[PDB]
Amino acid sequence: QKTPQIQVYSRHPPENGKPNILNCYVTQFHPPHIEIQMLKNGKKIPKVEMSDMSFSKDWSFYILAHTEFTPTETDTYACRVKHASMAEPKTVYWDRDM
Amino acid sequence: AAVTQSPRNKVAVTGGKVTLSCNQTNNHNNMYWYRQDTGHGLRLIHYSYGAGSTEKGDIPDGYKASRPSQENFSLILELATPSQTSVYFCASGDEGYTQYFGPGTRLLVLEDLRNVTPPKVSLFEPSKAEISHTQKATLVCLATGFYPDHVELSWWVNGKEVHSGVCTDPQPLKEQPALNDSRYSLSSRLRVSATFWQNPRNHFRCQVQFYGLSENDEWTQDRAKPVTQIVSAEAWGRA
Amino acid sequence: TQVEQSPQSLVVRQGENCVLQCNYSVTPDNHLRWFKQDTGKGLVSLTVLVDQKDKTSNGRYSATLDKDAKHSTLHITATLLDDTATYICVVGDRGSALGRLHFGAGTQLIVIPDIQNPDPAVYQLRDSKSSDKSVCLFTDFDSQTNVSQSKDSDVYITDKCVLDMRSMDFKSNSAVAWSNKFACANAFNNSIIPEDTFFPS
Amino acid sequence: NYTFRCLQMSSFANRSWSRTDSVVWLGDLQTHRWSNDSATISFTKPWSQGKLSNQQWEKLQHMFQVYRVSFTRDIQELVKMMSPKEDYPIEIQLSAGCEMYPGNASESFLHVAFQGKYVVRFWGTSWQTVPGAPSWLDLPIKVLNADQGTSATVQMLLNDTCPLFVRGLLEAGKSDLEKQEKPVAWLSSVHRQLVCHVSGFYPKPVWVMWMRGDQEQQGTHRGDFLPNADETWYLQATLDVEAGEEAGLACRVKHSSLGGQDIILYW
Ligand SMILES: *[C@@H]1O[C@H](CO[C@@H]2O[C@@H](C)[C@@H](O)[C@@H](O)[C@@H]2O)[C@@H](O[C@@H]2O[C@H](CO)[C@@H](O[C@@H]3O[C@H](CO[C@H]4O[C@H](CO)[C@@H](O)[C@H](O)[C@@H]4O)[C@@H](O)[C@H](O[C@H]4O[C@H](CO)[C@@H](O)[C@H](O)[C@@H]4O)[C@@H]3O)[C@H](O)[C@H]2NC(C)=O)[C@H](O)[C@H]1NC(C)=O
Ligand SMILES: CCCCCCCCCCCCCC[C@@H](O)[C@@H](O)[C@@H](N)CO[C@H]1O[C@H](CO)[C@H](O)[C@H](O)[C@H]1O
Ligand SMILES: CCCCCCCCCCCCCCCC(=O)O
Ligand SMILES: *[C@@H]1O[C@H](CO)[C@@H](O)[C@H](O)[C@H]1NC(C)=O
Ligand SMILES: *[C@@H]1O[C@H](CO)[C@@H](O)[C@H](O)[C@H]1NC(C)=O
Repeated sequence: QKTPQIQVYSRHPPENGKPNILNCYVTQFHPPHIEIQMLKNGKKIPKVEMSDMSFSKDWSFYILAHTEFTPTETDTYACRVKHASMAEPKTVYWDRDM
Repeated sequence: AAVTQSPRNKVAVTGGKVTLSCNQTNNHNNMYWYRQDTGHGLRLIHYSYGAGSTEKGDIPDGYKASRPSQENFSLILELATPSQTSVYFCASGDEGYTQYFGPGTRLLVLEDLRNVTPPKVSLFEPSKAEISHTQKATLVCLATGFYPDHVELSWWVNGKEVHSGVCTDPQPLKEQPALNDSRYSLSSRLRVSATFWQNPRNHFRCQVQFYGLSENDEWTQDRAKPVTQIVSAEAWGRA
Repeated sequence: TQVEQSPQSLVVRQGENCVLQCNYSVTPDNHLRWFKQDTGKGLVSLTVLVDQKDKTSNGRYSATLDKDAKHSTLHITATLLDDTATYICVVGDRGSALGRLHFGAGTQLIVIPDIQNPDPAVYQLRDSKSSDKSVCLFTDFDSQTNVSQSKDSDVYITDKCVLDMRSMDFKSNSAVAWSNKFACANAFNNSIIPEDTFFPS
Repeated sequence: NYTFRCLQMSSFANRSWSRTDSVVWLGDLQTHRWSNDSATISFTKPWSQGKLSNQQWEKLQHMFQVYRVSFTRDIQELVKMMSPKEDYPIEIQLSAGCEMYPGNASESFLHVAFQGKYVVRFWGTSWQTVPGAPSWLDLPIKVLNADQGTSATVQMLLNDTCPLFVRGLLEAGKSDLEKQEKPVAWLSSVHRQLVCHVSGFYPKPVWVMWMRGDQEQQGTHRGDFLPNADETWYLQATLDVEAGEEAGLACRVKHSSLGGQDIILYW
């Protein structure tokens, strides 16, 4: 069993009001059964795109969730991940820089 | 690469425990139990990949299986039923694709054993008219009054079973074609050269192996217990 | 039912050839085996075909397999009496022990024997331990003759049956009739027997 | 000098339930996918069929379709053969394909992993375990090697069909493989840790440094390559600094898309 590492980052440079895409990259986990949700202000974002699952040279899995988003002053975004390896869901929040 | 089964033939009552066994000295890891029913092909009941493993096959309902060792794989009918009347084949194999088949085991499951009866055997001696007209002598043997129909009729000459010159009826015929559990009769012929029959040192013998009750089957009737037995008739040659 | 055989049964005179069919839907198809089951006995292997377009022989038995068509035939050249049997088709879906075998129902061959020199007769045989009881034996008739069931129920007549004295290369049909209630001249009244039958005595 | 990869992932939860999902890469670009739900392999590029005819692809796809069903049952049967030694949940992973070298040259691989641990490979004319593998696999190996039909096919796939096919792809997908997309960069911060973000660049090789004048700040910590959805890449370089020491600092970025004119962002 292996823990997932999560990384939240935007496609284009973050400007308030301007449309964009928010990527969430989940890696180095085993087994491959995983639940991923991208959050806005706590609430689950409805139309989230998921890449096909794959794995690296060390047989550990990875996957890329992404979704359109428009960053603001007020709104915070996040990526929540449930896995058999972890006791409760892990949430990393978007840094506002990435 | 040989395989053996036991019993080769079995009569059982509904509700009885019946156990079919299969021995293999091949050191084959894998063993298989099938049943053949006129109409279908062989269908897999259970199988085993080594001592201690047993797997459900295609039609496993009603059969428990047992692999105590590498050599023996058993099929257990805990509560026998009429639907389990069949011919049961056993087979073994190594890591490759071949399965080496056993000789088969016939099982008849009856509703009740009340009508079970062994045969009377008669041996009828060659006609002098036949001896002179053809230079050949036809012995004829006659198993009668037996139920159920599980019998093996064999011919023996000076203690050694003869196959050449034999014919046995394909199926036994009913004494009482009307009745539900009628008794049967079965004929067989052995034809030899007239000089072989005229030689008075040739001992001819017709033997009927009757399969019936085990020594652990209950018997509430007055008559002799109709057990799995041999009945035979015998004749010497004469010039 | 992923393995079908044709014909279901067939009757042929000794000496004739015959082709047995086997078509299957099994996937994948590693190999195809033809078995031979004598009445009563178990499974004797004849051949195993393993290639996309394969052919084999085993004396008088020869066979083919086309895996694109998913079809196999078994030819028997110059049938003999011993060929009277059921012929089973079996497809294995792996080339290892991991696979399952899918069995066909079987084609039932029956071979009529070739009686060269008939000499039809009805003899009377006597019991060894008890002279009073006896049987009437109808023997030496060619395979054109059909032995008919008994007119009476208290009289018993068996069906015909062929023996083979292998050391003399001699075959003969025979049938037995008997009754407690009866004589051998009147025993086979109900069968259309040869008009030149030899009732002795 | 490209590498072709067929990654297969198979989960067996219990004796009845299972699933097998594949994906196919050529370098860092996805060329195929094959979900458990799909009965047929899906292209993820226009050029994914390569230089194969439609009828060649059909006979190849049908081989895989049949393999996938056969693969599942065989694993399930190998669990029965080994039990109680092993039982579910079981996670088998394959990695197969070939690497392409200039001229005629190529090597083929087929590596199998059990519960995330490389244990078996196809090599020469047979399956064999690797160093580290537990010794119980010896029986599974013995059984798989009995299947002389499977060996001949896998040999043909590794030796011929794969290296041939990949040459088809390389010619057929030149413009996508040799594509040049430009990075976009931006600055930010969180002692203080400045961060230089770069994104949208292809291919993967890129140079990213913090600078004061012509002097490379050797404190620069380079991050990992993270993928964007549009088949480009992302990468950030961070540098620790004293508060109020951000003046004079610039992020310089070189990439083959830019052609001489490098991106420089000043603070
Ligand atoms: C496909 O390519 C195979 C090799 O390619 C590698 O494996 C594939 C799957 C990919 O991973 C690819 O990227 C790799 O490059 C090729 O395998 C070769 O097959 C031949 C025979 O078919 C093998 O020859 C036999 O070798 C044994 C002994 O070999 C040992 O020692 C050598 C050291 O030199 C080691 O490298 C091996 O691993 C072995 O441990 C011989 O004893 C044997 O000789 C006997 O039989 C021949 C007749 O066939 C007689 O001439 C002799 O007198 C003997 O009676 C064989 O010669 C060869 O080992 C094997 N190579 C490797 C590297 O394993 C395969 O044939 C190709 N298949 C097709 C269909 O094209
Ligand atoms: C718990 C045990 C861990 C097991 C690890 C083993 C890893 C090996 C996994 C790859 C094995 C290959 C799987 C498929 C193979 O076994 C066959 O089932 C498949 N190739 C079908 O083969 C049959 O059909 C073929 C025609 O395409 C041939 O006729 C072949 O002979 C036949 O077996
Ligand atoms: C070129 C597109 C292929 C897509 C599907 C590939 C996923 C499986 C990769 C592993 C191949 C294993 C080879 C075994 C073949 C066989 O035994 O028939
Ligand atoms: C097998 O596992 C699946 C998913 O983990 C579950 O939904 C299913 O109920 C299980 N089946 C059995 C027969 O236990
Ligand atoms: C995967 O596909 C097979 C048939 O292709 C199906 O029987 C099985 O239930 C599928 N499993 C899941 C979890 O979807």
